[PDB]
Amino acid sequence: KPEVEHTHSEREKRVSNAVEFLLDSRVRRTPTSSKVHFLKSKGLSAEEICEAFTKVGQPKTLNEIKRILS
Repeated sequence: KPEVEHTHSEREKRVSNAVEFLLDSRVRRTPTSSKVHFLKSKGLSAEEICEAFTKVGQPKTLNEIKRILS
């Protein structure tokens, strides 16, 4: 196949893992930093984490995510 993009199914599934994890009641009670650090360690990118957060009803900018990861 002509590789025009990256495997979006892989990205989509990573975001899926994040959205499910972020929407966890107990995780809703943990700090944002803990959420972000864990998702990153799950193989997600900052952009993907930013999206997953917005998916769970937490609109974070990419700047926040990179900041929290640094």
